Amino acid sequence: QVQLVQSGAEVKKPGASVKVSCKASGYTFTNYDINWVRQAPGQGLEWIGWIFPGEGSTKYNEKFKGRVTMTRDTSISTAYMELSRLRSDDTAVYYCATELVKDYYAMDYWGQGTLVTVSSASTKGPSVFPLAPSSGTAALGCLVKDYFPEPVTVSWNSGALTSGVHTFPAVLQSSGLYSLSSVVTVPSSTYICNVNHKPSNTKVDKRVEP
Amino acid sequence: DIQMTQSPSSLSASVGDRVTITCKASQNVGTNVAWFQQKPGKAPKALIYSASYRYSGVPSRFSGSGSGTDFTLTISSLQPEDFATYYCQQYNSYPLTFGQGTKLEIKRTVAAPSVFIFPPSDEQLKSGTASVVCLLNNFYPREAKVQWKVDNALQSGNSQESVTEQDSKDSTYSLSSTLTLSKADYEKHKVYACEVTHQGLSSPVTKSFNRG
Ligand SMILES: CCC(=O)N(c1ccccc1)C1(C(=O)OC)CCN(CCC(=O)NCCN)CC1
Repeated sequence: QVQLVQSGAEVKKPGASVKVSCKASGYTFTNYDINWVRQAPGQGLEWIGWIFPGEGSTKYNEKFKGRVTMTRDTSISTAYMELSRLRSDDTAVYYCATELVKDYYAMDYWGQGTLVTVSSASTKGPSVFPLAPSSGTAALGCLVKDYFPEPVTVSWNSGALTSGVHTFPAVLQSSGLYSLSSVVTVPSSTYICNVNHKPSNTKVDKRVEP
Repeated sequence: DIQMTQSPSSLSASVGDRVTITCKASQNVGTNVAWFQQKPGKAPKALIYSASYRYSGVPSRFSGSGSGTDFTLTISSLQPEDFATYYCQQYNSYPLTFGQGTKLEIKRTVAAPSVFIFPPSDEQLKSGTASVVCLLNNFYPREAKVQWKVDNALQSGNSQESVTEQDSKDSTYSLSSTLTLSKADYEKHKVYACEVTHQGLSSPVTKSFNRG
């Protein structure tokens, strides 16, 4: 079964470079171009280029001429995308993709996506602050403030409270750190938000109380 | 570059509705147009190539049409797993270019936002910062507006907002507008209020408190 596996997420500082890889299995690797597309947070799709693994020939979007290099390693069925002189807008999920025609159907195959975070910030766990209720139903939550990089997870009551929960998409503050709020509704008649930040190993259960 | 322009950027429909979505190229591109579907947090799934030919596994209710500069994607009977964003793309000339998305959302009855207000926590004031949060829970449609006031001085900047996706059980939206200021500036003012305006409300609604 055709599969394309991408390298793991990365954080880079402005001006650095990143080399994302895309390993192909399940088909003849030298017969089909590998295409790279990116999507910045909340935006659309932008095309970077393709490389033909048969001959190593390339074509790039002019918007990246001089910053992007695409190479192949046929022996291990891997295509690479190296983006140099990284800037803040370069923050996006990067996808590799190919398209084949077996049987008689054209089929498309995609990687799982590689998050490239360009930021002068450094890894930091979040500080969790309670959002206590203030007098038929009550609302409460947690303010997960000042963490880097993404992502942070929030659960309530160790996973028992899934109903009426709204965890908001994170916002990037001018300080380069992320923050999101997570809220829940409960009748006016305990409650603990479980916050975990894998990049900093920060795990904080905070009980909310009025 | 060839510009691909999609319209509308969003649309509210219902299951069974017949949805039509357009895509226009700044130059004639023959039949070399593709359509993609994408779910949030997932890679795109290719739907159409050569303007009208479906990819493997793409249900027949997805049909493509067009030639030259005007193109169309048609969903004959909208099914619940079809709510997603849809991109067209040309590949007649380089660089390959996409249009912006056409997000396809669930229509439902108007809902007024339940407005709540939270003060900065003491754990946060001991830390030296101040974060006040205005919550807008369960409303429809997505469009809304929140405005802050400290001692009835209208606030500009140092306030950011985040809107969740359509709830899986009631298709409603929720918003969090977060206003952030110095502990010094927070103590220096008395009453705080956030004004919420939403077409499901007959007049502006305001929740407020007094500390600092
Ligand atoms: C970056 C997006 C993109 O543009 N593409 C793409 C799409 C999905 C997955 C991977 C690549 C294609 C491209 O690069 O354009 C030439 C890949 C080839 N299809 C040709 C379809 C066809 O006609 N197939 C049958 C021919 N016998 C046109 C689009």
